[PDB]
Order: sequence, then C-alpha cells, then structure tokens
Amino acid sequence: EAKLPSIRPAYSAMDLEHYGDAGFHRNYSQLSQIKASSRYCGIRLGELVVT
Amino acid sequence: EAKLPSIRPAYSAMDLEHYGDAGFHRNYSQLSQIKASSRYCGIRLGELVVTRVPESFPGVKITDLGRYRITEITHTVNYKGQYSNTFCGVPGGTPIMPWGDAV
Amino acid sequence: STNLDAVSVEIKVAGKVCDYVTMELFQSVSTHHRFKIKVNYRPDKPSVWAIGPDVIFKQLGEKVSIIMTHHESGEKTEFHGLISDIHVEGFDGNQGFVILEGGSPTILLDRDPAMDCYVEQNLNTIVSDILDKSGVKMNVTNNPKHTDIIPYVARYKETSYGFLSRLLRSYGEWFYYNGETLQIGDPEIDTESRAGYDVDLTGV
Amino acid sequence: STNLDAVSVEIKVAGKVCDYVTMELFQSVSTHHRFKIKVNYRPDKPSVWAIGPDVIFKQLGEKVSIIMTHHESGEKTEFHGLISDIHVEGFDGNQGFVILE
Amino acid sequence: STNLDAVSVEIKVAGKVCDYVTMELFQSVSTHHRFKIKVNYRPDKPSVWA
Amino acid sequence: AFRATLSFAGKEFDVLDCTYSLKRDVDSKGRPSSNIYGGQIRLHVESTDDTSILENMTNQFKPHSGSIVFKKGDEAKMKELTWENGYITEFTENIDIVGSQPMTITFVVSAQVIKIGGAQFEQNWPK
Amino acid sequence: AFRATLSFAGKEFDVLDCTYSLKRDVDSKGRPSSNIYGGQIRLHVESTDDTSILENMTNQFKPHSGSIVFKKGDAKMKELTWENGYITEFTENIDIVGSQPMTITFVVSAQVIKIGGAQFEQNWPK
Amino acid sequence: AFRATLSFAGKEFDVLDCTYSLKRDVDSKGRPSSNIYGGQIRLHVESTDDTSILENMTNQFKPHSGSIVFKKGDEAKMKELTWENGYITEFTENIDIVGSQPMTITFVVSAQVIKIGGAQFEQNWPK
Amino acid sequence: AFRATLSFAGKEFDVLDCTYSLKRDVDSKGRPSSNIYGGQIRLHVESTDDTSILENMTNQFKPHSGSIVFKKGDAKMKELTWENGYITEFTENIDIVGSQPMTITFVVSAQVIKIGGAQFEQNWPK
Repeated sequence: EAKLPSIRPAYSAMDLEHYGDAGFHRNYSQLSQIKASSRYCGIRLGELVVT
Repeated sequence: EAKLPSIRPAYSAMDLEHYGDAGFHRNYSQLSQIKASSRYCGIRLGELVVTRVPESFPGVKITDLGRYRITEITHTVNYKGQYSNTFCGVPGGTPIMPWGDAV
Repeated sequence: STNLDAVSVEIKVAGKVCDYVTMELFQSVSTHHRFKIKVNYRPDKPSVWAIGPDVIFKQLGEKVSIIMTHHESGEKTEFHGLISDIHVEGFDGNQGFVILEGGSPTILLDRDPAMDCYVEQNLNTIVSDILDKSGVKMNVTNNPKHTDIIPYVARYKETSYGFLSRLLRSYGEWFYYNGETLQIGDPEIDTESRAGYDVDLTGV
Repeated sequence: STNLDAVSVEIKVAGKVCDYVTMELFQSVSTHHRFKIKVNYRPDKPSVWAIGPDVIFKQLGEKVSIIMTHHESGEKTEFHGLISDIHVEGFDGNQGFVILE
Repeated sequence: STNLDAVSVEIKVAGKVCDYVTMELFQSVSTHHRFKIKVNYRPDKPSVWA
Repeated sequence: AFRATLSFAGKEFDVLDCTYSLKRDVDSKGRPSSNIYGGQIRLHVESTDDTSILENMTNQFKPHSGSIVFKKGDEAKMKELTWENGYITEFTENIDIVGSQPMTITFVVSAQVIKIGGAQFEQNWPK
Repeated sequence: AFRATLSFAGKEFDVLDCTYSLKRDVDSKGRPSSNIYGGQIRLHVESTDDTSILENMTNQFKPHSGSIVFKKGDAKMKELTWENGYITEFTENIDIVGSQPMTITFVVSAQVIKIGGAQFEQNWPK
Repeated sequence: AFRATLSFAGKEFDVLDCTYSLKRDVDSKGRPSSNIYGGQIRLHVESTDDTSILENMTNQFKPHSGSIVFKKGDEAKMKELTWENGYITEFTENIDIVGSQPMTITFVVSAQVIKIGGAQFEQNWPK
Repeated sequence: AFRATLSFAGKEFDVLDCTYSLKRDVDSKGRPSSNIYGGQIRLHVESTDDTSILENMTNQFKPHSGSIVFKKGDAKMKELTWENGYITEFTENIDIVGSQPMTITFVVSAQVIKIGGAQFEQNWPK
C-alpha cells in the first residue's frame, strides 16, 4: 500500500473521505478508454454514446 | 575554478573523493562521441566495438577510428521485412555511465 | 531453406509464435527498454470483433521474447519483456489489428508514489527491500561497490524505480537491464567486435 | 557579363576562404547568435579519411567571418564568431563532409 | 434538386454571415475551447490593404 | 458482328465499350491480406437527342438498376451483366467534329450487387 | 506458329499473353542488399460464354493450382505450373468498334511456381 | 546488319538488345561532385526450352562472369564487352501469341568489373 | 499556308510556332479567387549564321521589345507585340535527319502584351 498526503487542507473526517474518493475514480477511469472518428454532428460534449 | 556543493551527504574524506571522480568522468566522456548505423546484430548493448576505415580507400594511412562502449541501440523491422539498427557510444575506458533520467 | 534475409527475427507471445507486420525495440544503459509490435489478422481467420476486445485485453502483463539471428556468422541477440499496453482498432470496415506495447520489467516498477525511510543500511540491503515488496517476477545480480553503511536515506513521494535510479547513480553505480537480468554494479565485460566503414557499417 | 546573384556571401575560416554548400545564421537582441555551415570536399582533393578526424578537430575555437554584399545598392553586413563543435559525417562509401557550429 | 453536403456549418461574426475557407473548433471538459477561422477576400471587393 | 444494348430507366442505348474490375490487397510475401473490393462499371454509349442519364445523376438521389446484354451479330445472346442498388458517380459528354464517333457519353456506376452469368458479387452496406 | 494452353479448374482456355518476373535490391555500388521477391503470373485470355474464373475468385477461402503449356510450331517446349495460389486481380473488357471483342486479364499469387527444372518458393507462416 | 552473342554458363545465346550506362553527380554550378557509379548491363535475348539464366538467379547465389561479342558484316569481330564478379538482379519472361518475337527473356546484371575494348571500370567493394 | 515573321533587335526571323496563355484561380465551388496571371510567349525559330538572340540573353541585362506579324493570304491579319521583357529560356537543337534541322526555341516574359484590341498589363511596382 502506497500512502501520500493531501494537496489540500481537510477539516473533518468527511472531507478526507470525499478527497480520497475523487482521487480513486480519476485513476480508475484511465483503465480503459475509447477514441473514434465520424461525420455526424449529433455527438455532443458531456453526453453519452452507446457503441 | 568553479566550486559547487555536493548533491548527497558525504560522511568522510574518501566519500567526497569518490563523488568527485564520478562527476569528472561524466564530463570528460562528453568531449567526443560516435553515432553509427548498420545491419548487423552482433552489436550488443554495454560491450566494446573497434572501428576502422579500410586501407583500400585512397590516401589513407592511419586506419584506427576509435574504441567505444555501446550505450544505446535501436532495432527495426519494416513492413517489407528488412532489419536495421543505429547506435551510440562513449570511449571504451570510461568507468562511469551517463546520468540518464534521474531526478 | 534458401531465400533468407541477412537477419531473421522471431517473436513469441506467451510461448506461441506471433504473426507481425512491424516491430521496434529500443535499449539503453540509463533508461527503460521499450518495444512496439503490430499484429495482423488474416481474412480467413476470426477478426478482432469475433473474438472481442476484452478477451484480447486479458494478455496484459504476459511474457514476450524477441530473438534475432545472423545466418552468415551465427550470432544472436535475445530480449525478454512484458506487455503493459494494448490497442485494438480498425478503419473503413476492415477486420482490425492489435498493437502491443511494453518493455523491460522495470517499466512496471514505475507506477507507485509513496513515502519511506531507511536507517543504517547499505545499498545491498536497500535494493533487496524494494524488490521484495514488488510483485513483479525478476532475476537480479546485486553487487554494488560501496559496501559501507549509510546513516539515513529517504524516499520522498517517488516510485520504486525513480527512487532506486536516483540513489544508485549518485553513488556512481551501474544500474541497467542487460536483456535477461537486472544488473547492479560493474559486470566487468570485455567482449570486442570489429566494424569497418563501408564494411558492415553503412554510416558513421 | 558575369551572372552574379543579387546578394553575395563570403565565409572565411581562420583567414582562408571556405567552400560551402549551405549556410544558416540567426541573430537576436535577447539570445545567442548561431551559425551552421556545411563544407565541401571535392573528389580531386583528399577526403576526410585521408586527413583524419582528429586533425579536423583542431579547429575548435577559431575565428569565422561572414560577409554579405548587395551588388545593386552597395549594402553590406559583417559577422564575427567562433567555432564551438564539429561533426564529421559519411554514408555508403562517400568521401564525407563536415558541419561547423 | 439541389446538392448539399451531409452537414452544413454557418459562421456569423457580430451578427453578419462570414465567408470562410477553412474552420477548426476544439472543445474540452477540462480546458478552454478554441476556434480558428480563415476569412476570404475576393478580387471584386476591397482588399486587405484598402 | 458484335453488339451490346443497355437497358436503363425504361430506355435502350447502344454501347460502344464496357469494362469492370475486382481486386484484393497482397502482403509483401504474396499472401492476400484483404477482401475483394471494386465492382465499378464504366460504360460508353451514343448520345441521341435526349438527356436521361444526366437527370438521374442530378435530379434524383435514389438507387436504381440496369442490365447490359451482349450478342453475336447473325442476334445470339450469350451473356448478361446486371447491377442492383447503384449510383452514378462520374459523367462526361464529348463532342469532336473530326470523324468517327461525333457525340458520345461516358459514365461510371457504383453498385452494391453485380451479377454476370453464374457469379455474383455482394458488398457489406450495413443498414 | 505458336500455341499456349491454360489448364485450370478442370477446363482449357486459349492464352494470348503471359508474364512473370522476379527482382532484388542493390545499394548504389551494385552490391545486392535484399533477397528475391515477386513471382506473380499475369494472364490474358479470350472469354467465351464461361464465367468460371470469376467464380473461383469469389471463392475467397480456397487455394487452387494450374498449368500453362507452350507448343512451338506445328510438341511441348515449356510448362509453367503453380500450386497453392489465389486470384488477386480481375478485369473483363469489351470493345465493339475495335478488335478483341471480349477478353479477360487476371493475376495469380501463388506460394510455389516451377518452370522447366527451376522453382521459386515463398515461406508462408501457417 | 549486326549480330551479337552472349557466352554465359558454358552456353551460347542470341542477343536482340544490349545497353550499359555510367553516371556522375554534378554540383549546382556545374562541377562534378562525386565519382563514377553505375555499370549495369541490360540484355534482351531469345527464349528456348532451356532454363539456365533463371537457375543462376534462384538456385545459385555465386558471382559469375560473362561475355558479349558483336559481329559486323554477313566474321570480323567488332567489339567485346566482358564482366566479372556479377549478380543477376532482375528477370522477366514474356510470350505474345500475335506479333513478332514469340518468347523473350530480359535480365539485368550488376557486376564489379566491366571491360570493353581498351577501357576498364572497376568498383571499390571494400570486401 | 501562313507566313509569320518576328522583328527583334533590328533583324528578321522566320517563325515556325507560337503560343501564349492566361489563367485564373478558382474556388472549390467554381468561383474565381485570384486575378489574371501568365502572359509568357513561346517561340520557335529557324537558326542561321547569326547569333543575336543568344547575346541578348547573356551579354545584356536590359528589357527589350519585339513584334510578330501573321499573314494568311500572302495579307496582314494580326500582330502580337510585347514591351519590357526578358528571355528566360533558350534552347538550340540540331538533328541530322531533315525537316528543319537547326532550330531555336526561347521564352519571353514581358510586362505588357498586345494583340488586336486586347491588352494585358502587369503591376510591377517600382
């Protein structure tokens, strides 16, 4: 297990739980990703696509 | 003369002698170097190669070009199926390898 | 068999022979080794969609061997590494292809920042401690030249490779991967070959 | 009669005229001036192997002069500098060439 | 019938329609959005210097 | 003699030349490394007082079909080349007042299905 | 007086043209710098009511073999044979104004080709 | 009317065409900037039931020598072009049912030494 | 039959061919996107003992002028003239077969060219 300190002050137990939870999901989302090309203008920023 | 402090702690007189020697040989090794290319796989990383120019070339008396230690090499096979490589070297008596990627 | 190139290259993934289009391999004495291999799928065999991308994605971390042979002189070069990335892609409706990327096992030692300290050990003992809690299978030759005891060393939010690369080089120690083993210390290698301009050297 | 170019460039290395094929020179008021010159070795003359790379390397720290002249106006530009490093190249049995920086 | 491309792009600058040659637009969820437009000046109209 | 007649859009035309091709990609060692692609038909016909090939390219954007029949003159039919689900992708009209053919039309068709004799070529055009 | 006969897919055709070639690479001093590559066979045939070469092409996953026999004057002189090959190019042309009313030209990519005591073979990693 | 004969691998062949060339690189101002390169002989001979040029290209990888003699008048040898230390780097064989020569072979030789009359071209292969 | 003659540097020459062309740039939708550019003149002349055209390209570096006159019946039909021009290409060819062996081909790049009631002018700022 690798341990690091926070890059931001935390003032309760709930703050550090939220801080660690955000760091986990950012690292987990890089396990698998997609890249694609198209000619269709119905793909928009922040939306969901099913391939 | 240019003076600098050490980057790691030293705890005796011999410690700084060894630290200074590594720095000198890393700097002296960069005065002259080689970079060549070939199609021969007998060139291996961390070994020695002796280079020369053949005597059949016009007007050549001195043939020796140097003795080098191989510090990197790249191997390729293209889509037609042909092999080649390129490499770099430092002079063959150097005792300290380059600094590299350390931070 | 006649009609052979000067140098023949053979690639095996998990012990089985690979059918590749292009390779690339880079080796250094002060950095990671890297390879990049392109694999093709034939029209009469299943495509990357009949197999499924996630079944291809389950060969991450497997073994790769590359062996190059010179037929005239009978000289060979060998390399062993691991896979760390996979790409599956296609365009214009073709059957697709796969790209395998990886290198020496030290590439998988460079993905974990942490905090530690060592009190009154030598470089021989510190190296074994880092490699003991690694989880990567490797063989090592541990023979540093500085045998004295260092009162204090600190690892300050760095990875295992980054900490070890820094510490060993500031003491002037050889620290690299020679293709099948990880070397720590001078190997005392004196093996010479001859090369000539316009004779097996196409440029200088 | 002479088919002279609009601008004529002359290069001298240690007081002797240089035979070059390509040049580049960069100048600013906020950084270093930099030049890169490629030197010609004719098939009549001795090559870079007959002379020897270690005898070419004796040119480190020598003076370099570059003059530019505009014939139709009479304008001129002068530069004086020093050599910092040298490369000696050659490929597929060629006689070689030299690049001065 | 009239021939039209699959996707039609219209660019307006301060409410007026723009005659462009090429266009580029980049959008991100964690950085700035950036565009680049090349505007066309015709031989039968005032030039850039006029 | 030899003659060929093209049936298209409910009319018949006189053919002066015709061709079509198929291809596959080949690896550096000669092994095929692709599927069959191609099936474009280039046709050369005599232009006679009416414009109906032109308005199918311009004023219509639906797929069509056609047939070409080849016969040995004295009338014997031997081969018929048909296409289905196609579009006209090139068109050119030539006039040269010198001699030989004075007024001709050349066009190209790209179709999903091509039929000739007992062989067929079908492409993948998903939905 | 010359004749060429192509025996292929249990049929016989009359050949108008035939070609094959091989090549190497050299390195500006004349020294060879690669191995031999090539070996494709190009054929030209007159088409008569039989669409059987085209059906062989559409059968994309089956190799075949063939022979071409050359007869000189009023007896066999040479024979070119291939085995384990595919058809990788097909063209059929019809010209009414000009001659050659109907013709077919195509290319064959094979693993082995043999002619009169010589042979060239490629390696296929299967 | 000329004649030419090629003596290769202990056999005689009848020559329909021959060519060889030399080259030298030139500076932008007109000066030579390199030495002579080239020296490749291209030959076009008749074909028969023997396959011995192809055997030397494929079934053998060894240097060979050869000779071409030119005859003028329908005796009295005109010239003689010789080569030694060479390899065959191209090969082609065509047959045409209609038109002039039925079966021909074309091939190119890349050699180290080339001799013609009292002139000699030698390539420095550093071995 | 036509007779074309060229008056250049106080001499007369017999013309064999002549050309000149102009052009414009066009958008992807077929709309002009630039101005008219071009106007070079290509000439083919029969060589003789005199070498005046060569000395005009090399020995001199001043702009010149010249004219070409075309006669159809014997009468004057058209005249093409240039002013402020340079010779930018030159070629002399000899071929001992026949059909006008000794010939000269050169190209003129002028600022003003005139033919009939038509004019072309270039903007050469000074």
